[PDB]
Amino acid sequence: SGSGSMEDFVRQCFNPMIVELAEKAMKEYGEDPKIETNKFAAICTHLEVCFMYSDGGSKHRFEIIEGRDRIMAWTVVNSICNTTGVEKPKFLPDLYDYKENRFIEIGVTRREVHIYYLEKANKIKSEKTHIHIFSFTGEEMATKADYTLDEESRARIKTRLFTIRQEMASRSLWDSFRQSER
Ligand SMILES: O=C(NCc1ccc(O)cc1)c1cc(O)c(=O)c2c(O)c(O)ccc2c1
Ligand SMILES: [Mg+2]
Ligand SMILES: [Mn+2]
Repeated sequence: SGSGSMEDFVRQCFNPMIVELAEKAMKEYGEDPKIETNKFAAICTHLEVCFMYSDGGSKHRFEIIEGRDRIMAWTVVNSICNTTGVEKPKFLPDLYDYKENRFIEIGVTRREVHIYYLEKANKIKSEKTHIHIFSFTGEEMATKADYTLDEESRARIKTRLFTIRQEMASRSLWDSFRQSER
């Protein structure tokens, strides 16, 4: 699903650390980034958003969980759960917010935001993990309308996603990418 031109886009658009992590994640489930080029882009976009989000607040406001190998990710999670007393989640979240003492699940979707927010709530069971969804169109949605970051940090994620959409569109990759979400 997708072109070799989309592979070229991914390698040009995203920094090498994100690209390496994405290639590893895909190969871990027996998929080839040179074939599932759309999924390649989507994974890179989610990783980038998670990292941008973590740089959004104060110094070390957030611990990053996404992008870590599974042992280190759960080490981080178990340590925080042990230290703050918050409930152990059933699945790895993406961040932990020290200010608000909650885990965060980040979603990035090419579909409608309410649909994805609801899918996340169904998978999540923690009932205390906070969900924040972004789209490429500018939509944005969070649990209890609590958007965690200030407007300037969020606008800037939203702008980055916009930019990605536009550059894809100029390359005639957007339609394929848009429809490819599962
Ligand atoms: O599906 C996941 N892994 C398996 C897999 C990887 C690569 C492939 O090519 C095919 C399957 C996965 C794992 C995760 O740890 C997440 O953490 C995750 C996430 O935050 C999200 O906001 C959205 C999806 C997420 C999805
Ligand atoms: Mg994650
Ligand atoms: Mn996520």
